[PDB]
Amino acid sequence: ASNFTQFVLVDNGGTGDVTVAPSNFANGVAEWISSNSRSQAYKVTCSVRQSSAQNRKYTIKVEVPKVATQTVGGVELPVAAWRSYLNMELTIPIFATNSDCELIVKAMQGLLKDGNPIPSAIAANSGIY
Amino acid sequence: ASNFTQFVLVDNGGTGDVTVAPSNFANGVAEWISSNSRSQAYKVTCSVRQSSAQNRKYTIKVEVPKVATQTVGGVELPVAAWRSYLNMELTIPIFATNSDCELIVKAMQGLLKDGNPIPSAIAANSGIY
Amino acid sequence: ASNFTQFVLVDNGGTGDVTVAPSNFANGVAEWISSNSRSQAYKVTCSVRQSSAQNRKYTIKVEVPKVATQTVGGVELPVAAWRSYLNMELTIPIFATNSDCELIVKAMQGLLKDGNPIPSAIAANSGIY
Amino acid sequence: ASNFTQFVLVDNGGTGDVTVAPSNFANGVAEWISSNSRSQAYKVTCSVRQSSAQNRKYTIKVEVPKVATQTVGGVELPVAAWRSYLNMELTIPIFATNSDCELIVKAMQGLLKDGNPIPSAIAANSGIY
Amino acid sequence: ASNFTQFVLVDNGGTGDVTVAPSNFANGVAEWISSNSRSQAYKVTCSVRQSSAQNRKYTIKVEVPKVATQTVGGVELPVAAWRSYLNMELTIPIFATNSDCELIVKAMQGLLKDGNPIPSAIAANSGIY
Amino acid sequence: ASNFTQFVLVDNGGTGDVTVAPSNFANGVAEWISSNSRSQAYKVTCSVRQSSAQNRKYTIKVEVPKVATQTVGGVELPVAAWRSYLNMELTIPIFATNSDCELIVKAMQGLLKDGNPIPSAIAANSGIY
RNA sequence: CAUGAGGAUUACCCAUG
RNA sequence: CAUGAGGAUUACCCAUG
RNA sequence: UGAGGAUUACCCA
RNA sequence: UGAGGAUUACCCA
Repeated sequence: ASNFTQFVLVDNGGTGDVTVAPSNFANGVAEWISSNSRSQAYKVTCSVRQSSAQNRKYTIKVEVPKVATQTVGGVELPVAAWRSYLNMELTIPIFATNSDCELIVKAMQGLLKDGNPIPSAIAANSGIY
Repeated sequence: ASNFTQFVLVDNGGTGDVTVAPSNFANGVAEWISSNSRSQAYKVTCSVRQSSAQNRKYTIKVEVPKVATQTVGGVELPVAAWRSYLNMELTIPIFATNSDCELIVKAMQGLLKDGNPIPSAIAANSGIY
Repeated sequence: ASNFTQFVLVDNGGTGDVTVAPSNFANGVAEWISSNSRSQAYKVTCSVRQSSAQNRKYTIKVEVPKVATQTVGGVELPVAAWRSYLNMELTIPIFATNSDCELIVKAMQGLLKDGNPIPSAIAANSGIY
Repeated sequence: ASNFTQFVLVDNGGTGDVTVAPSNFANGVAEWISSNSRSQAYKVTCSVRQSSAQNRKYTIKVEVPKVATQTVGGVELPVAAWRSYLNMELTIPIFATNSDCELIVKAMQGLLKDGNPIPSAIAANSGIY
Repeated sequence: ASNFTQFVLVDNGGTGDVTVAPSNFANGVAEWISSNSRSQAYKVTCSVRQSSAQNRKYTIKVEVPKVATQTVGGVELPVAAWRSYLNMELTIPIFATNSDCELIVKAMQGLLKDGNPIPSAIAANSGIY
Repeated sequence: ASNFTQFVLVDNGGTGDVTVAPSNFANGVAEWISSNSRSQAYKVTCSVRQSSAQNRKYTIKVEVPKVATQTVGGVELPVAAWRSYLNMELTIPIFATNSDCELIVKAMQGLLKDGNPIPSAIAANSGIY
């Protein structure tokens, strides 16, 4: 095995799909980027640490860019108008079994499923009400 | 267009599904919890605010109970041994359109899609390798 | 759903019934008032807080007014001769299940049921003996 | 006209009813408890005093045991995990007549009547939303 | 029950209507935002407070943006060329009954009805004459 | 041509309508007063000024009185028990066309339309919830 | 290390304990 | 935050730890 | 308080 | 400027 593989970050039905690939593991931080100039790339990082005597903490970060072409010094450069940042930390007690962890994963998937409250608000630029 | 409704957090296909329902709205912070004691419940909270002049920021928190060897309705100490905490912060620049936000949501869905690195690692009590 | 609804605070068989309605939720304090000038209204407030790592505390307050018409500066104003205050705090351990909570509610209902000791003393301006 | 008699605190319609009986009268503070160990009993106390020149004040306290997974007659620690505390303070101006007081009692009954906001929220481990 | 809902701010028949939706209710300040880029959105805020012993005071604010596209360095962002700022404070004595408040509301609606002096002056970039 | 005319401030069908009429236009401040005792009259004032290089600013004020009769020493005078004070400022950039201004006006009318959040809260002596 | 509906130029910074 | 059969002009104040 | 100014829940006399 | 207070075209920081 080896779970450090490439995957589809943004799925648009096999056309214009943002796919991300392993690009670095320096300092225990797994990194993935899209085939772009480092300045316009989507970026995903992940790291696990034994945060406490009885806890493990996953730190996941995703960077979604808004690509643009900027003219600096009369020259065009590939760049990012702005970036959206997702920072998530997951703390799991060492007593959690694999089935307990599967439960956490499913919860996170259900949380963001199309049609549910939260993803609906985010996509509509509104709050929950 | 009220989106503060109950939804399925953990989907086990009809049987054993965990539904989470509206339970509090104090301070604009929406809360959903499962039908359990608060020590063993699945909890979800969400709020949005203008983090700065250039950004808006969604703060999403999830609490998942350790289920293996759990005693329903019992007193389980220490608390830190029986619960997992998910803390998500999503920063979005004010220039993001609904379309941009829809993409950001897809990115989050892709990150956690079944079979991808991150969720597979979490579910197996592993890191990246 | 949504439990923030109006209800009958004082029941006098559908005639002269004091009914109270949602009027404010600012700062996480749910408020209800009767259709009156803010100076002569019945008022009910409720708020929940995670008072401790292992406790939740409900703070409920009710204000019963004695309406009157006062002549100030040679002018008649709707006002309250005096007000009666009820302040109750309920501390529930996070380990209490829904059935445990139902038990608490029933206890509070039984405590105040017509004919029982306490409501009998209060209504007769006496103590318990 | 002695009103210090036993009464039904939790009514389950004949079967499983919790009766609470006189157990102490030290210092004019009336006490009622269920037929249990004092660590698992239902307790009720009540006293009245002239809080100030303009008011009288009833202090009512109730203790409700956590029943789910309870071991009858056993030693359950920590105490704070197995008990709920209700603390009620009722302030009544000396001008209140018996009629005024009867109304104040109805207000308290209405507040807790079955199906109303407050009790429904408490019973569901919820807040207002 | 709830009045912290979505509503039509600008009515243009049934199409091109500007709808503002709840977004935040932090610190007793309710906020509504229209959809899409926060940068080009309409904003409405409202709050009430006891300004003094006898008065309650509503503070309402509205922001009407002039939608435009900013281009700099060849990078274009959705922005607001400028904004129009509405700012109103309404003081109401606590002796006001619901009847009195309805009158106050009709006064405000009348002040701005089509054809009347003030809305006509504003709409025509004019003053009084 | 003139917009400094009489108009209906409060519309109650066709009878009991409150009409306000021009009374003064000193120092760029237009004033309207309802008929009868000045002491019990409704008042409306309006003025515009170049607040800065880019902005013009409207300042509008309305006074709703609570009609009452004052009696002192057996002498009765027509007075206002109290007054409700509306106070609004509207800032509009000089780049706003007549089209833009009409939009701003519709926004104000929409903000106060019957049934919408704000006018409903005010009319009910309530806040947002 | 812990906690923040703390911030960001985003594997880094602040406050608090 | 904790405790008071502490007070009130009642979502706020006092004493104590 | 202000027919006080705004980058708009901030700031000046 | 101020979800700053009013006896409301005044006044405070």
